[PDB]
Order: sequence, then structure tokens, then C-alpha cells
Amino acid sequence: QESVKEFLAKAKEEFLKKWESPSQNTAQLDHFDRIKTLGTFGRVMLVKHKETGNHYAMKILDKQKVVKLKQIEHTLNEKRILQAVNFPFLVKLEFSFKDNSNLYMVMEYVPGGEMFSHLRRIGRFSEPHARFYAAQIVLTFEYLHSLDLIYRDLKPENLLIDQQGYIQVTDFGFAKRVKGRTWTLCGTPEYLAPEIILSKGYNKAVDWWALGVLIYEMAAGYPPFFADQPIQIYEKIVSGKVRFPSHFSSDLKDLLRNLLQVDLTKRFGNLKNGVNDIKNHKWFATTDWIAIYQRKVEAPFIPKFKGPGDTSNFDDYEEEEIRVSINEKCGKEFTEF
Ligand SMILES: c1ccc2[nH]c([C@H]3CCNC3)nc2c1
Ligand SMILES: c1ccc2[nH]c([C@H]3CCNC3)nc2c1
Ligand SMILES: c1ccc2[nH]c([C@H]3CCNC3)nc2c1
Ligand SMILES: c1ccc2[nH]c([C@H]3CCNC3)nc2c1
Repeated sequence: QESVKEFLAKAKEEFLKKWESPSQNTAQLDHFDRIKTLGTFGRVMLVKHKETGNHYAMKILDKQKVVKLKQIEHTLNEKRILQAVNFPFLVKLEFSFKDNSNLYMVMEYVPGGEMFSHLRRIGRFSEPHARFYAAQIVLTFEYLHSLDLIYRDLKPENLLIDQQGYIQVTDFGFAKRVKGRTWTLCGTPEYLAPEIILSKGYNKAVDWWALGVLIYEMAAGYPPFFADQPIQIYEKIVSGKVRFPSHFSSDLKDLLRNLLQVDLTKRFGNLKNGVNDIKNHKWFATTDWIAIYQRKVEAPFIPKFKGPGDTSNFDDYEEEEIRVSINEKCGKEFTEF
């Protein structure tokens, strides 16, 4: 429909304007009080802005560890993409800056915690609930792929639950703008498509594979391919073999056989009809795509928390000091940050 085509055209216009002239140096560390570590070359911390009282989540990266871990390009991708995107299900970057030792990305604080903890607490999500979360990922990937972006890190730990029970996707450390194919070995083993494992050039089809893994994990309670050694996981991934729990609906099994298709040229999301083969699949027949986008659907649950600074839905980590040098490190490498 022209309304969808027009929405995506305007989304690409606005993304490219920020992509081509990125914001830089929009706050400083002294503006924020440190509250707590929320997750941990990098860590995410709850902070409070000292003039407004607003809470934020601040991702901190040690430049010397980024260089040593060969993540320079990836770190630059992450910040340049995050400052340029805008979508209801993506965590919003509010500020960014750097100092002699570190890089800082200050994002909205999403207080309901990671999907992963709620999934492991309940055990599994029933199909209607898994479908609600999957619909948000389908819309988010339609948006990102239309901007020539590949996300490359879908998993429950990267999906935060907001105050209305909707998903906010976080962690763009492997996201990349790609016009044709890309080649980097990256991602999380359980979620990798066969073409990444086999060292091929690959494209946005890897995100649709990962959506297949995520839907399976939400509805079963565990991912389809697992083992103690990564090489064993990879052997299962490339084999073409998946076993489904008997409680899966027939429609769910059908969708997952088409997402978990080892031949990328046959995989749903990567065919002539693109995302519409997924949106029109029978498993999504009850989904009101516009109502989801507009946040008009009652969520599966609302996270329990006491206020905008409550951290109860996140776990406890050792509170470590940040590194502080009197000399600038890696200045040339991070000039554009
Ligand atoms: C998160 C982590 C570390 C932080 N240190 C600070 C201030 C303290 C004095 N100058 C910077 N805000 C932080 C927020
Ligand atoms: C419409 C368009 C873009 C939007 N960005 C957001 C923020 C709030 C939750 N995370 C991103 N809401 C939007 C609504
Ligand atoms: C905002 C609030 C909390 C957040 N936790 C994270 C990462 C940590 C690893 N998986 C999610 N990003 C956040 C953004
Ligand atoms: C807190 C205390 C001691 C610290 N030393 C350092 C850097 C300086 C040279 N290499 C270590 N950051 C610190 C933060």
C-alpha cells in the first residue's frame, strides 16, 4: 500500500539526514550521577541527570579494550546508527560523548528488564504472547532493512520490556549498514544463520533466521540448536534438522520451517515478497499490524516496578571503577565518535 511505501520512504529520508551529519559530543560525564550497574569491553549503568532528575541507561566502553578486541568499526557503527534511527520499538539514544579513556552512549532507561529474565522465570511464552513480541520484531526489521541496516544480534537478552509491556531493542554493537553482502563473523552462536557459520557473504536474511530462533525459544523455552561447544551448535545449525515440541501449533511449525530454512535464497523474509510473506503467514492471522505499531494492544504482561529509577528487574553485578587517564587514548581511531 502507498501508505506503507510512503512511511518507509520518509523513514529513510530522516535516517539519511542524521546518518550523513551525525551528532557528537552532546553531554559530558559530570552531568550525570552514577546509580547502579545494570549489565556487564563494556558495561551499562543506571545514571541520573543532575539538572533534570531524569534517569538514563549509560553504555560505557573502554577505548583501549575496543582496539584490542578489534571492535573499532563495530563501535563506530553502533553509535552512528543509534543516533540516526527512530522507531517505537528501538531504544532511543539521548546523548553521546567521549573522554580520554572511554566512549559513552546515554540511552533511555527501560525499567522492565530483559525479556530473557521473564522468559526464564515463566518457562515459556504461550503462542499468543510469543506472537505479540514477534510482531514487534517483524515491524522493527522491516524498518531497519528498509534503511539497508542488518541488526545481527537478536536474542532475548537484547530485548527490554517497557512500562507498557512492549519491546525496546537494545545493543546495536553488531549492527551495520550494508548495500549488498557483508562478511564478518559475529553474533551469538545459538542465533547464527548457516551462511555466517560457513564464512559466506551474507545479507538481511540472517536477521530472519535469527527471528526463527527467537520465536522457537519464546514458545518452547529453549532454543532449537544448543550444545556445550560452539562447534557442536554449528553442526546442528548447518544440518537442516529441527525438532519441534508437540505442543507447537501446525501454523507455528510451518512458519519456523520457512524462517529456519538453511538455503538463504528460499528463506522467508528474503523472497520476492520480502516481509509480506511473514506478515501474511497464517500464524499471524490474528495480528493487527497497525494496532501493534500504534501500541494499542494490551500487552501479555506489565513489568512490576516502583518508579522510573527502580532497578529490581535487573540483576546485581560487582560495582567496578571506571578507568581514568590524564592522557587521551586512541584519539585517531575514534575521531568520528
Ligand atoms: C556513570 C559512571 C561513572 C560516573 N562518574 C560520574 C561523575 C562523577 C564526577 N565526574 C563524573 N558520573 C558517572 C556516571
Ligand atoms: C513513534 C515513532 C518513533 C518513536 N520512538 C519512540 C521512543 C519511545 C520508546 N523507544 C523509542 N517512540 C516512538 C513513537
Ligand atoms: C537500557 C537499559 C538497560 C539495558 N541493558 C542493556 C544491555 C546489556 C546486555 N543486554 C542488554 N542495554 C540497556 C539499555
Ligand atoms: C580509579 C583509581 C585508579 C585508577 N588508575 C587508572 C588508570 C590511570 C593509568 N592506568 C590506570 N584509573 C583509575 C581510576
